Amino acid sequence: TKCTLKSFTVEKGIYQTSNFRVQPTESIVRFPNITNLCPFGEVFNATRF
Amino acid sequence: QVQLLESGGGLVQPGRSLRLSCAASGFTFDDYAMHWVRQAPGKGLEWVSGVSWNSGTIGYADSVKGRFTISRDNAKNSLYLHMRSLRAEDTALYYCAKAVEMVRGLGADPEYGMDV
Repeated sequence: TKCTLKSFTVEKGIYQTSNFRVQPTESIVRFPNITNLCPFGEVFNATRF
Repeated sequence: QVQLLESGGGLVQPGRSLRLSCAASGFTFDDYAMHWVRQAPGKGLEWVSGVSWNSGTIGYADSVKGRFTISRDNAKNSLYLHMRSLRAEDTALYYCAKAVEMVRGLGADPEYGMDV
């Protein structure tokens, strides 16, 4: 308040001072089921070439 | 329909190299195994070789292992088997067959139950 009113003497009353603001804790990402599965058995996990 | 056209042999004097070709249809080439199985006229069938979805060839028969060389042309659905020193044991009807089993027949490629 002293640096808001720019004074070293503050009289009885009520003075808005600042802005209370909550912060975000963590991030969240979502997307439906994969359904993009690959047959690595053909591509990578192959026994006999 | 299905009609597998294999050829490449004929008036072949022994001691020369060729490339027998089988063309196949009715399926997907680079995901099904085409197998060479020989059968001489008057003689029973005998397995030669194979090629799979991963081009997974395996081997050749009793006394022919090594002289043959198996290669595939996946796009135009062609199978070329190299012919070296074709004699009375090495000459036959080089049937090309397809196994019914799908991917990962288990580890081995689909090579059993080839009724077509």
